[PDB]
Amino acid sequence: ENLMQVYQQARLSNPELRKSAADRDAAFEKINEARSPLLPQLGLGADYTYSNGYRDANGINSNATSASLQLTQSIFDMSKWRALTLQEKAAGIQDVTYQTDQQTLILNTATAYFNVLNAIDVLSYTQAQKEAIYRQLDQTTQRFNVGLVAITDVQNARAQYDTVLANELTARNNLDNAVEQLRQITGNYYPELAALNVENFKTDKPQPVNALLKEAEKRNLSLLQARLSQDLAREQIRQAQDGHLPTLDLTASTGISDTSYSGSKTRGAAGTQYDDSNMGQNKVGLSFSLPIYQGGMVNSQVKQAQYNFVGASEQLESAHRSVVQTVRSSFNNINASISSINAYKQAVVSAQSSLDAMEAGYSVGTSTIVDVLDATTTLYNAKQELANARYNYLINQLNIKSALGTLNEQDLLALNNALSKPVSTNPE
Amino acid sequence: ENLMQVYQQARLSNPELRKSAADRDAAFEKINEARSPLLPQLGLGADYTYSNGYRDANGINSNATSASLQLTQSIFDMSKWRALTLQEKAAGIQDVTYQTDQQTLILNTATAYFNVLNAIDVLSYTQAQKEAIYRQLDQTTQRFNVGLVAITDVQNARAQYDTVLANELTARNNLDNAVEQLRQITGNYYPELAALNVENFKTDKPQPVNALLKEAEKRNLSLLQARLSQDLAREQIRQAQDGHLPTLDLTASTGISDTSYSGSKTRGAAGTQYDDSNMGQNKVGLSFSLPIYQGGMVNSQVKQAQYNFVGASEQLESAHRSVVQTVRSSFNNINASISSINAYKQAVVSAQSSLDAMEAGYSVGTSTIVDVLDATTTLYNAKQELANARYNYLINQLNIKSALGTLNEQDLLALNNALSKPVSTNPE
Amino acid sequence: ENLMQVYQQARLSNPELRKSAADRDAAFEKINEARSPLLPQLGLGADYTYSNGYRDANGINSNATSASLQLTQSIFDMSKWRALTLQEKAAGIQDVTYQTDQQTLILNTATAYFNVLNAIDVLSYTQAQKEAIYRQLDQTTQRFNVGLVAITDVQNARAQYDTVLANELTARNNLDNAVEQLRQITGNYYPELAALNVENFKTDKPQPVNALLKEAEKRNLSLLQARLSQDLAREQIRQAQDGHLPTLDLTASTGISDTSYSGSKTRGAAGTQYDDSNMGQNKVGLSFSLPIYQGGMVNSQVKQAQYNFVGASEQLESAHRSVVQTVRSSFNNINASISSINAYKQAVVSAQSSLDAMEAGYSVGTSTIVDVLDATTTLYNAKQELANARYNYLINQLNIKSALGTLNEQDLLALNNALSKPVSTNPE
Ligand SMILES: [Cl-]
Ligand SMILES: [Cl-]
Ligand SMILES: [Cl-]
Ligand code: NA
Repeated sequence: ENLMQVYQQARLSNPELRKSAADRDAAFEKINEARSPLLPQLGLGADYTYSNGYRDANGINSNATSASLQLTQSIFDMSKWRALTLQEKAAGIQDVTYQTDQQTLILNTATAYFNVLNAIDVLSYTQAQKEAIYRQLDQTTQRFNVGLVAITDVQNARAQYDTVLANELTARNNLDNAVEQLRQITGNYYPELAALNVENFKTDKPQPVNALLKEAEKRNLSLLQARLSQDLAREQIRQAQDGHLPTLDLTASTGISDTSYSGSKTRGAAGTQYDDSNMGQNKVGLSFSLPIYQGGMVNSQVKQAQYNFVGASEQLESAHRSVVQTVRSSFNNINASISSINAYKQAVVSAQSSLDAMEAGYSVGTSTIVDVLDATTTLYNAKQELANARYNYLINQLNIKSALGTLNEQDLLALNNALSKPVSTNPE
Repeated sequence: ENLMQVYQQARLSNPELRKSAADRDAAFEKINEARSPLLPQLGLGADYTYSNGYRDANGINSNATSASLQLTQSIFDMSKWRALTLQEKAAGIQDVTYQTDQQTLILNTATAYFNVLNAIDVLSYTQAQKEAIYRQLDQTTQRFNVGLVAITDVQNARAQYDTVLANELTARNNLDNAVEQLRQITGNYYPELAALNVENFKTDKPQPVNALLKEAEKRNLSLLQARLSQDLAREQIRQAQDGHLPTLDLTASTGISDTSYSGSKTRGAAGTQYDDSNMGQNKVGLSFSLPIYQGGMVNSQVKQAQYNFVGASEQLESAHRSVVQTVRSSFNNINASISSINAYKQAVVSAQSSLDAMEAGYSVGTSTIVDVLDATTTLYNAKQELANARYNYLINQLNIKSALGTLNEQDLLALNNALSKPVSTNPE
Repeated sequence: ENLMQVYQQARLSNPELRKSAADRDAAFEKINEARSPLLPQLGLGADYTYSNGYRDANGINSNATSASLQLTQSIFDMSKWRALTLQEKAAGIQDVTYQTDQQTLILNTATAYFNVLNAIDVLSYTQAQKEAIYRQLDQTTQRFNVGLVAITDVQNARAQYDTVLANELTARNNLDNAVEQLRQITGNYYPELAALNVENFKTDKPQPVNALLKEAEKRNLSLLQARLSQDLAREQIRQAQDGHLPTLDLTASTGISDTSYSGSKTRGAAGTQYDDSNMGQNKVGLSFSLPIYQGGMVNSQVKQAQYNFVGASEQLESAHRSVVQTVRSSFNNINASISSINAYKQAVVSAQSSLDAMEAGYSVGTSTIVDVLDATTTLYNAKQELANARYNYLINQLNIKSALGTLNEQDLLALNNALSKPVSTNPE
């Protein structure tokens, strides 16, 4: 499949993004439990108590049993509101997080994908370089069988041949481990991916750094949270201060209670005291409570809440310094990426001709084998460097998008285009 | 000492593994505090209170003093149990952790040990390459003193000589800092370690990836915790639900209370009210409590508990995707490791011969010094690469063991064998 | 500006160090809230309750309203003290942290600064090496226009020229991103910084490792906290044990309460019961409470507190093994740094001569272009390696100071001296 398909297969199964989802869901569901306390609280009670006096109470025993139905209602309790508010701001922050986590699934899938591609290039270029050092090998031998070149010419091309093999060895191990990477992110294994279409490839000067910086300054998901979080630090200052406000609660209830006495001092005296009482009651009331002074606590708290607010602020600064540095760097790099794709595109030609000469010359005694084998090594580097440069350019784009905090499923389509030629991921 | 000894000296002192032990110990000891609440709670109270009426109560004062001995016992409180259970599942997870931390002391000690070894190799091979570029140096000089070679031949071998020195310099600094590494992990310094016995060295094709994967899928300590932890998430769902259940506690007590009145309204009225009371009481009772409705709280909690359960699940998927990627990579690498040890074992020969030629040729004006100094550099790389490949093979074995979650003191013995020749760790 | 100025401009704005400050401030301000509970707790209450009997209580209703002014005072409550103490020890640890965070602003600013310097060197040395491969290029062309050199001589110098360009490209991108680094730490952009004065440069053998180790063993901020934190672990053991001690609190209050009855059974009976009661009361008292047995809880806790104390101990060991490894490494590195500055200072000469030969020879057909272009590449490496070695030496000094835990604004001045020549940070 291609980038845009491999992505979607992951967006519906990546355990990391889902875990992040479930974390946002809990965060919001919690807003309920937060408001919960502002609502009616109904409970049922019932007791049974056997008493037994033993001094002036001697000879007096009793069996009472009650069962009330109590209800509570907050009339004015600032902290109970504060809490609800804060749980909401928290869910909000958790959301900005989930979004950030969504962007990461993109950058990481795209990167993982172009690693399996660059992995393939390295292998192919290593097989081309091997096949070359082989022709050159086979040839120094013929030229040596007619005494037109020392034995060293054959011993040299053999040595550099064995060496390329040790590489082709690992270059193939990497294409493998690069697919295990993709597998883990997307959850799948791919027989083939759509390779970068080198003909239709074109770089594109990036927006001026200034425009980039200014949108990121208003969209970068990281900066956004430092903002939300600073707000939350302020909201908490208020919370601390509520410790000074008074509260008004309402209570209501209806209960029955049946008591029965027994014992010495019960048999006689009468006085209608020890008669079995069977009470019934209905109640409603208001409770006002106001802190007057609590050992300095409420202020020590309000101060702390403010220092923590300063901290939240310093972190906002950091977030911003970071969103800046990330933007300028991403700008610099994408440019240097385009600039490098050119230099190497070039070097791959100057090295191709030079190799063609050395080879041609070697065949008529004008060029040394060392010159050939070195021209060969030079070409197959410029070749990989160029291949590599292209992938970094593609990624650097995604980086700027992410630094702006606007990296999405679309940016992943714009790239799904420069892809085309279906190549195998298996090193057969 | 050797690997198997250096390990044991660390297993009894590594501050990280011990810190992890103490963490498992606390975790289990806590299971007590968790059950604690399900047992009898006995306390002693005693008060003294001076009252002083001031309205209809004016002229009525009192001095009362009490002292009860209370006891509480949970009869049916689901959450109290739930708690115990959860504290147990927690200790369990903490155990799986400790085990994981035990494996790491192995892998890290073995690795730290083979780094001091590979560090030694780099130093030796750098000293051999220096001693070579010296002979070749001393020689281009004699050949130059008989005008058989330009001055450049001596200036070239000198330059490349100074360069090897700049290396031998750092290669020796690394053998040092490589020993500081081992020191930190084992707590000791070693004058010498058992070096890899290159003659008896043999690679061993690893188990099919499929078998590997399947055992890891049932032993990998990481995958194990994702399982334990997912269970815990479920256990917590139940816990949330317990908020709906009612509870039944039993209370018992025996207390005395002596009150004495005094004042205006006390001098006369009598009525046997203001007579000094000296009460005695014994009580036992049951208390039933049942939530009827708590502002939606209990469900908002049960929902949250479930979302968190989803998260626990997604992480189990991550654990698994990881155990897979780790097994398959470890398999790939160990193979590539064996495959590489061969290629380099080979290249060390093809490069040995080619160097012997260049040298032989240079001595009879047939080969250039550049050709000699380059053949020299080529040999002493293939030599190190091979040396290095062997160590990685050894480690890659330990890795697969770790991915399976069965890496133990034995696997550290199997390797203690390919060791032998006691080499110094000091670069004299 | 120079290092010592760039530093001060950051020390008054670095959002990370400020955030750390605010964290230490809260930590100390909290010591109040910790002591808070040991002081008088004054509150105001007032209720209103309408009762309505409905069985034996039928026909009896009431309207009562109260309003007390309560005060509480801890007489002897160990845990309330313990808490204050612990909050103090915590602020203490938070302080050692802030200090550590202060050192880091130094090391990081110095490093960010010397990276912008080494970044400049790499660019300059790459421009010198480019200007060289250009002269040599232009020359092989003239030598080629007189059939005195094959076409390959011009094709070779061209290829290696394009290659240096691909580098000069990135070396300039790095000087940029190296300035973004400084910007983020200091908050500023610098047109120019004081470059290392290469003439007045001299290395200085570091104190013996033993003296270094012994001071660090008594000043290293990291080892210090492991100590503070181990103490705190002990303090928490005591805290656990306080769960066995009894507590003595004092209460005091003055409240009024006005009750008024009404209803069927109220109209008549009289008996002076249903008359409106208007009570007044003043109270003071002592409350003694002593745990007798709490399901094993208090011990399960004291045990845990001890296992955690073992952990705190193991970590102290880790801290120490680390302070050791850090000192020894810094010692080793600064030495190897001095030793390396020498080897490269040397190699820059042996490579300078050899290049001068090759060039001289090439001009009279005695030396090959490949020999020239390689002597050129060899020189402009030893040159950078030397430049680089110097910077590492400077840093390694700062590292040892830090390992001792005495790195300060002064050490940043001693270095501000080896600086001088104002160089631009812009790659014009
Ligand atoms: Cl207060
Ligand atoms: Cl509910
Ligand atoms: Cl106990
Ligand atoms: Na694979």
